Order: sequence, then C-alpha cells, then structure tokens
Amino acid sequence: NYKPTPWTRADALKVHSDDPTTTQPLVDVAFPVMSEEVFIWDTMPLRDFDGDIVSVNGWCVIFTLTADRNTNNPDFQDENGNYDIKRDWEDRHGRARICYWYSRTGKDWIFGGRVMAEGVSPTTREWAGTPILLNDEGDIDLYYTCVTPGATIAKVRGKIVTSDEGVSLEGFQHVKSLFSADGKIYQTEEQNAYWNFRDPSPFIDKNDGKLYMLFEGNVAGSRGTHEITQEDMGSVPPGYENVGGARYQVGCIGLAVAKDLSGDEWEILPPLITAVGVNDQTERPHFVFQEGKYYLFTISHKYTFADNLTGPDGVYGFVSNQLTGPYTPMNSSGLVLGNPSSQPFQTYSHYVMPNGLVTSFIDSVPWEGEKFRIGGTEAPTVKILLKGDRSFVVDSFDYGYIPAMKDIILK
Ligand SMILES: [Zn+2]
Ligand SMILES: [Zn+2]
Ligand SMILES: [Zn+2]
Repeated sequence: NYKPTPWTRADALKVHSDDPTTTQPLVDVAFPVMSEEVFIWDTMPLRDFDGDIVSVNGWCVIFTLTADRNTNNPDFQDENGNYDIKRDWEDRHGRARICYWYSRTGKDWIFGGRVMAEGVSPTTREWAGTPILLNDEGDIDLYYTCVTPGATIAKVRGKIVTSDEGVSLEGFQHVKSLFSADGKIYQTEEQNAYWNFRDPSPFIDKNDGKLYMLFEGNVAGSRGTHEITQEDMGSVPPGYENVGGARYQVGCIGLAVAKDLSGDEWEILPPLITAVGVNDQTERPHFVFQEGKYYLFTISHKYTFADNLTGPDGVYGFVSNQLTGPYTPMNSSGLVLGNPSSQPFQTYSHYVMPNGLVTSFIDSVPWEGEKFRIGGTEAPTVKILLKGDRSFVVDSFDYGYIPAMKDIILK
C-alpha cells in the first residue's frame, strides 16, 4: 500500500537548539502551581475528530494525567523525615490517573476529579491518549493507554453534563481494549522489555471518510537486531558514518484504521514515520490539518536520540500533502519547538493545536546551585505559525491557557 517515511540521521544532523523561531521561552523559575494537592503532566484537551478544541455550553475541558502530591505522606520522607519531592515526582508514572478540569476562560482551571472510578481501568495505571467529543448529546470516547501488565490501547465511553456552576463527567464505566503491539509491524514486550506502545490520537480523514488513529510504537524486531539501512542514514556528510549503538533506537509513529466509524475494531497499518537509527521515542503523535496539508507532530527526548546525534526535548514535526506520505521534516531538521539549553527540561509533552497554540507541563527548572525545582503544573502556552514546511514562534500566553476553537451547544 505505502511505505513509511524515515526521519533520517541526515535530517537529525540539522537539528539546532536555541533557534529562537523554534525555542520555547524560558519558564520563570518562580512559576506558580495550579494545585498544592495533585501533580499533573500530560494534558489532553477535549477535541472533535479533526483536531478542533471544543468547549461544551461555554465550558472548556482538559483531561490530565494526575497523581497526588505526597507532601505529608511518611512513605515519601527522606531519612531525616523530610518530604522528598523528587522521589514523589519521579514515582508518578506508577500512580497515573486521568482527571478532568474545566473553565469558561481556558485558564484558571477548576478541578473536576477522576474520569473513571478507581477499578474501572483494566490496569491501575491510566496513561495518555485523547478525549473525543462524539456528538452534541455530550457523549465522549476517552481513548487512552492501559499499561502494566503490557501496553494496550483502549477506550471508554461516557457523557459530559454542564450547569451554570461547572461540568460533570459521568458513565465512564466500560473500558474496551482495542489492540496491543502485534510483533510484525510494531515491536512487542517479548521482543524488547523496554518497548514503546502508547498514546492513541484518533482522527477522521475526510478524503476517504475513514476513522484512523496515530500512536507511538517501535519498529518490530528483537532488541538490538535492527539493521540501519541507507534509507535510515539519509545523505550524511563525510565523517558522519559512525552510528555507534544507533540500532537500539527504533521509534515510529504508528497508524491504524477502524473497520467502521464506531471505532470498536481496528486494523494495524504500517507506520507513517520511522526513526530507526535516530530516536527511540516518537511520543504523543498528533495531527494538525491546515490548508489541505497533513502536519504530523511528535514529542521526543534529547536522551532518546541515537549515538552521534542530538536535539532538545520538545516537539518535532513533519508535513505531507497526503495522509500516507511522503512526509518532509518541519524546519528541515524536524524540530518545531525545543526547550532552551539553559533550562533543557523545563517542560514536556508539548501538544500543538490547530489554532497554533502549544501547551506543555513544567517538569524540572534549574533553581540554585545544582538544585532543581519541580513543576507538575501547566507551562505558559506558546503560539506558533505554520507556513509551508516551516514554523515560527510568534506569541506567548498565560500558564495553561488552552481555549476552545468552537463551542458546542448540547441538545
Ligand atoms: Zn472540527
Ligand atoms: Zn445530536
Ligand atoms: Zn527528556
């Protein structure tokens, strides 16, 4: 049918940190925190099947990966008996639960609580995905990732109800497990104990009318066995032929197609982008559809790049005229919005919305000496412009500013 587009080593050699047109503004080390009771990180705005951020009866809604702050929990005290926020924050992944927040302004979010009651999720961990508003009766499918045991893309249906006072989510009771890594296209746990498989992002393509989804995967094959092809290399310059252990980096942006628009059955397809020999993690893939083009964004780490390559934490991107490619890297290298080198981990999980706004959460900011301040709260929103195969940072907004693009009046 089609071939994946490689993000090549030659592309990655063009990545440039601290390009001000593609660098997030510096986070204030004295940033405010939205809650003294919970951490948040990955944030998923409520959207429809094309990408539009939608409010409901005037209420904006975000879903967050969420965990309790264990400030007064002795299990998270050091030997002196003092709260160890670093240990608490770094243990959040095993405590992740999906919660919702709402606001009529797109900021100053009001906490709504858990989407699912404890026990509904097949796995205790509730990792990231996408909440889709299905209709103007308020039905929502939360696509998300069930992790440990295994890694399984799943969805759960519920409903949103509004009042003059706020928003309530109800009925998220029945998780439907959709699919896991297959082993022929996408790498399995048996092939690699560290395999990546997560982060569903569904969309409908009006060109064929079908329901698809993006997700993070790895190219199938036993860990360490992947061959680096000339197509993975690209046109590298003289002297840049040593790839080191690059065969261990095998990230890809996966694709699947639903049998019909209910999205209850899926067919796994070849990936759209592969990064063999370049980067192990193409996370949280998501589309912006603009001017008939397919803008494909993904989030990655400085330290998941292969040997003798590097880049900043942040969002990378690719653009094509067709869903299945060929894709060309944004800003020539792929980098769309990277962290500044003086605060390289200030934010993560950078999500580009079709209005150009990019949200992220604050992770770790340098503080004093070799100390760091931990966030667990929303970062200032950045605005970028997409022009052809290039992007430009053009504005900055308040912490966690995630407004809607359209408002849906419920029937
Ligand atoms: Zn729309
Ligand atoms: Zn309706
Ligand atoms: Zn990182």
